[PDB]
This record gives sequence, structure tokens and C-alpha cells, in this order.
Amino acid sequence: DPEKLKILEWIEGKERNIRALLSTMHTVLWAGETKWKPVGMADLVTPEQVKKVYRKAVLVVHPCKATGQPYEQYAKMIFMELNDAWSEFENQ
Amino acid sequence: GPAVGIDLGTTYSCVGVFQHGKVEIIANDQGNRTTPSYVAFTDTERLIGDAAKNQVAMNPTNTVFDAKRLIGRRFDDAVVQSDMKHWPFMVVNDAGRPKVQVEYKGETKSFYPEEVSSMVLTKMKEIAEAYLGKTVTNAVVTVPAYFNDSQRQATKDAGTIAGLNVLCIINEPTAAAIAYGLDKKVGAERNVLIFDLGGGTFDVSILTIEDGIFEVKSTAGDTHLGGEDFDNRMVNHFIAEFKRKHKKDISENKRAVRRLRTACERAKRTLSSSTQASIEIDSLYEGIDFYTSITRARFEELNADLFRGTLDPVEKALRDAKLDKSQIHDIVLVGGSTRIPKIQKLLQDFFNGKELNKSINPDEAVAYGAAVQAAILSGDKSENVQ
Ligand SMILES: Nc1ncnc2c1ncn2[C@@H]1O[C@H](COP(=O)(O)OP(=O)(O)O)[C@@H](O)[C@H]1O
Ligand SMILES: [Mg+2]
Ligand code: NA
Ligand code: NA
Repeated sequence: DPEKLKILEWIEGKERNIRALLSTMHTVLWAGETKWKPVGMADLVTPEQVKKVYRKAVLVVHPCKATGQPYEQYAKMIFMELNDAWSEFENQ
Repeated sequence: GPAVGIDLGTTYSCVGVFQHGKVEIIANDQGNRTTPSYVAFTDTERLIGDAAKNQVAMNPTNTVFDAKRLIGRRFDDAVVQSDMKHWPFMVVNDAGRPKVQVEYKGETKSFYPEEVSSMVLTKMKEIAEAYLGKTVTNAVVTVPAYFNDSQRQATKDAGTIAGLNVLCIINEPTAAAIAYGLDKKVGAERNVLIFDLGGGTFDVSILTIEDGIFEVKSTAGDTHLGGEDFDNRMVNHFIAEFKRKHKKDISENKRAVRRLRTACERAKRTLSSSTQASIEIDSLYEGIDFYTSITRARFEELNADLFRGTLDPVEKALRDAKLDKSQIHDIVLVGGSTRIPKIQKLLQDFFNGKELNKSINPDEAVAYGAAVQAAILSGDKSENVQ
């Protein structure tokens, strides 16, 4: 579907760059999502800044919360990519 | 350090962990992969699990079980009022909340249901910590599909009191489905029946699954039918036996009756894999040793009504889901009592010989699913795809 396609393109676009993902996550969130404030790259410079924003994002797209909601499939796709991006970031 | 999955069951609890690409269902220090949901309060100590259940006959009024029947409820609730007649321990009203009351270290003490359940969870956490050689904080904990928000929140609170961070509360029948990887399938939606016969409760759930998304289509069952009732059918049988042989009635001796029940439960388990079982009890009543045998046939006969009766909720769940029995893609056996050969035969016959999913130990299936789910939610089970 279109919302799925948008996420697939986003994921492929950022190449697992956690900063690129977090700074553009507002563009892939479902309509109805009201918690997430778009984050600029200036708020994503230090590892401590990336960790803080990462933790906020996972809370928004958490599968437990999303269970039974119309956007469940999309929360899951975003959650799993964020986790992969974070573990790669941690590897550095 | 990995997150764990905990099946917090009415009668038994079970903990698993997904590590090194496999789920391990974790044995406790007595070697048991399931642990009784029991808590005993003595003059000197607080006992949990096998040690608590094992001393129930000596200390009935201060040994608590069935806390899951109280959790998330008000004292005034019709269910609580009804259930209370069955328990040898005290339940009191604290400003609308039920509390179990016990004697402990020479003092009268009371505990909220979630506090009692936190002691069970604490033990399960320790079971996992022994095995992993490290602290466990994160867990997925399971509940019945029919639990409401009050019962779910109280279950979460039990985790918090046990020093756990609950990643999610998920449904038991859904946990079992996840253990079998049924939510990994793609294409058309598929219908799954979970047949869950435990120690105290019988649950039938019909789930529809499409692209990893669950819908609980219907639920049926009996909250007061389980393995305990099959044990009681055996108990009555042997009380009669002892009265005829010895001109003595053990019925009003609570210690003797409980010791007999313990022996009957053990025999029952044996009858799932053998065609007969022997019972030996030292000095059961007024100095008399009790020795006897029972066959699988006699066990099944003593329970004939209760067994075939499990099919009615199956029928009910099916019509509520608006499905014919032939529309069920998978049947999953869950719960310790589904190890009974006659139960499996009865259900398979109902479904016209269709194969039953039973390769995962039915009493471990819920924990198994919870473990998988806990790893997923922790970022410890990425897919990547080839
Ligand atoms: N091999 C077996 N044969 C028959 N009954 C069994 C067997 N193993 C366990 N049980 C019964 O299963 C019940 C406990 O079920 P379980 O699913 O482990 O817990 P819960 O119902 O609390 O979730 C007990 O009555 C126990 O006697
Ligand atoms: Mg159970
Ligand atoms: Na259980
Ligand atoms: Na059950």
C-alpha cells in the first residue's frame, strides 16, 4: 500500500544512517500521530543527542502501544529499522 | 542481557528466554520447567513455588494460590464473592480492594493480589537469573485474552513490584500462536483455534492472523474447569476405596485429603504416557499406609463427562467467530491438561482427524511465545531477510 511504500523508500533512502532516519521520521508517521516533534540535525550532533532522540522515537513507534491500531504494520516497520540503525551506530 | 517471557499462570508459572537463536524454557533449581503459583508464609520464612505447594497440607491457611482470580478486581465483585468460598486462606476488604490475609512470623499480615503475584514473578525472575548468570529486568508477561484494562494494569503493577520493567502485556493464546511462528506467514488471513486446558481454567480462543496482525475473533471456555477437577475425581475414588478396605473415613481430615490429592495429581501425569499408575502414601490416616493402583481407562471413566464437555466451548467459540470447523487453519494445544491422550483424541475427532499442533510442550507454549516476543521488543531479534 502507499503508506507501506513510503516507509520502504525512506528505509532504503537513509542507508541505516540513524541521524538521517530520526531527522526525517515525521515524514513517514501516520496521520493522527501527534506526539513526535520534527527533529533537526542540530539536535542530533553528539552521541548523547542521538541516544535521547532515538529513545523518544522508539516510544512513538513501539509495537506494544501500536497493537490493534490501524497503523500497527507501519509502527513495526519503523521500530525495526530504528533498532537496526541504533545497533549499527553503537558498533562505531 | 536478554529480556525474558513470563507466563504468570493461575496454577503454574513458566519462564523462557530467546538466546543464541533458540528459546530455552528455564528449569528451576528443583529441575522443574514450570513452577507452582503458590506462596506460603511460615513462622520463619516466605516460601514460593515447589516448596510452597509441597507443604500445603501442613500449612493450609497461610499458603496462598489463585491470586490471579483476584487480580484487578474489587472486593464487592460477584466473582470474588463466589470464589472466596473455595479458599482456605482469608480474603478481607480494604476500602473496596481485596487483600489476602495470612499469619507470618507470628504476625497477621495482608497483601494485595498484585503483591502476591509479584512474589511469584520475583521467583520466575530468579529462576531466569540463575540460568543466565546475570540480572533480569525486562520482561513480557502474558494474560488471558478476556482480561480487562484493570486486570492488565494490576498484572503490570505485579511486575513493577517484582523489580521488572514490563515491555508489554500480551494475550496467552496469542503468545502460543507466536511460539509456533504462525504470525510469520503471509498471504490470505488464516484462522487459528487455541485449545487451552490448564490446572484451573479452560480457554478456547479463535484468532485470525494476516501479515503478522492478530484479531481475537471469539473466546469461550470455563474459568472453573481444569486439571484440579480431574484430580478431585480421583480423590473421591480413593476415599471410597480407603473406607471400604479399612472401615475409616478420611473425608473430614483435611491433611489426609490434601496428601491424597498430591498423590493423585502425580499418578494422573504418569497416565498421560503409561496405561497405569501406582500410588504409595505413608500413614495416610490414623497410622494406615495407603497403597493402590489405577489404570488410564479408569481415570478416563472417572472424568468422562468433564472431558467430552470441553467440545461445547469449541462449538460456541466457532459460532461466535462465524466459522465452520473446516475453516480452522491451525489447532494449537496449550495447557498442562492437553497432554491427556483422551483430550487430544476427543478434539482431533471433532476436527475430523486434522493434525494438532503439539510439538511445543503445551504447558510451556505461552512462555515460549512470550520469550520470542520479549526478544523482538528488545531489538534482539532482527529479521534482515536474505
Ligand atoms: N503429563 C501431564 N498429564 C496430565 N496433566 C498434566 C501433565 N502435566 C501437567 N498436567 C496438569 O496441568 C495443569 C497445569 O497446567 P499449566 O498449563 O501448566 O498451568 P496453568 O493452567 O496455571 O496455566 C495441572 O493440573 C497439572 O496437573
Ligand atoms: Mg495457562
Ligand atoms: Na502456566
Ligand atoms: Na487456561
